Amino acid sequence: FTYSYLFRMISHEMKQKADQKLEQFDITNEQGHTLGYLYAHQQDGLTQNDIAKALQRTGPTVSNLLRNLERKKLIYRYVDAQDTRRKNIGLTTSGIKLVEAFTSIFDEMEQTLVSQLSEEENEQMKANLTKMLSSLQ
Amino acid sequence: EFTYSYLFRMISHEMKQKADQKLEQFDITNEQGHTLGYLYAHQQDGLTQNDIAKALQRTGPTVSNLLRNLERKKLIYRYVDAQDTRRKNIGLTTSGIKLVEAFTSIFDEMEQTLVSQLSEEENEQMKANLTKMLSSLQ
DNA sequence: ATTTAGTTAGATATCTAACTAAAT
DNA sequence: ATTTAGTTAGATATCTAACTAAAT
Repeated sequence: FTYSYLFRMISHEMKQKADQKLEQFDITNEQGHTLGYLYAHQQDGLTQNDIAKALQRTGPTVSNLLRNLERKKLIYRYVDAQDTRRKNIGLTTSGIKLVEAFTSIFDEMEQTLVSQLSEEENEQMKANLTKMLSSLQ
Repeated sequence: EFTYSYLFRMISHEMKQKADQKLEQFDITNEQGHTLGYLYAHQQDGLTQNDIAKALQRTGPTVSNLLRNLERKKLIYRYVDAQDTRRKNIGLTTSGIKLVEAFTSIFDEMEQTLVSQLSEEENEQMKANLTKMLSSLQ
C-alpha cells in the first residue's frame, strides 16, 4: 500500500466518523476544530489571518468558515481599533457551550485510536508522522 | 503532543497540495489523478461506476461528478452495459492513458521522497500500524 | 508606490435526500 | 412491491485570481 492512499483514507474516514457524531450539533468537523482552536486561544485575541496560519487554510477559506460560524451565531467578529484592516474573532456563549459539548467526541476518537497501538508504537508513530509532515515543508 | 487527527489531516492536506501543484500542468486534480490511475490498473474488469465508488471509498454522486468532469476532459468514455442497462461501464481513452503514463511519475516521486527518510523497518512497521488504524475506523 | 487583511467569483470534491430508470 | 445504478439539488470545505480597503 502506498502512503497517499493510507493517509487520505484514514483522514477521509476520520472526517466522516466525526461528522456522523457531530450531526446532533449541526456543525461540521472543520467547524468543530475551528471552534476548539478558538476555545484555546481566544484570549490572544486572534485575527482571521492568525487562524488561517494556525490551521493551514487560505484567507477565503477561513472567511467562508467563519462566516458560516457567524451565521450560526457561534462566534463574533469586530474591526480592530488599531488596524482597520484586521478582523478580531471571538467565541460567543453558545460557541463556548458547544465546544464544551462536543469536545468529548474528538477525545473519544483519539482514545479509540491510541488503544490500537502500544505506547512505544504510538510514540514512535507520532514521531515518524511529525518527521514526514516536516519533509513536506 | 499532537492529536492523531491533526497529523493525518495536515499530512493529507500537504500531500494533496503538492500533488495539485505538480499536476497543474496536466490540468487535472489529485483525485482525478488517482481515479485515472485506478482506471489504468483495473480497466479490464468492466468497471461499473459503483465499483469505482466502492474501490475509492467515495459515494455514488461524488463519483458521478468526478467521472463527468473527466469525461468533459475527454480523458474517459462512458457507455451503457448490454446485460444491464441501468448500469454503465467506464473506460480510459488514449488521451487519458497517455496522461496517466505522464503523471504517475509524480505520485511515485512523492511516495519515494516520503519513504526514503524512514528506515525500511520503520517503514514496514508504520504501514502496518497505519493499516491497523484504518482497519479500526472501518 | 508597495504591502497586508478580508471578501468575491468561479470551479472542484464531497456528503445526504430525493428522484428517475430498470432489474428482481 | 422492492431493490439497484446513476443523476440532480443543495449544501460545506478549499484554492487561485482579482478585487476593495487600509497600513507603510
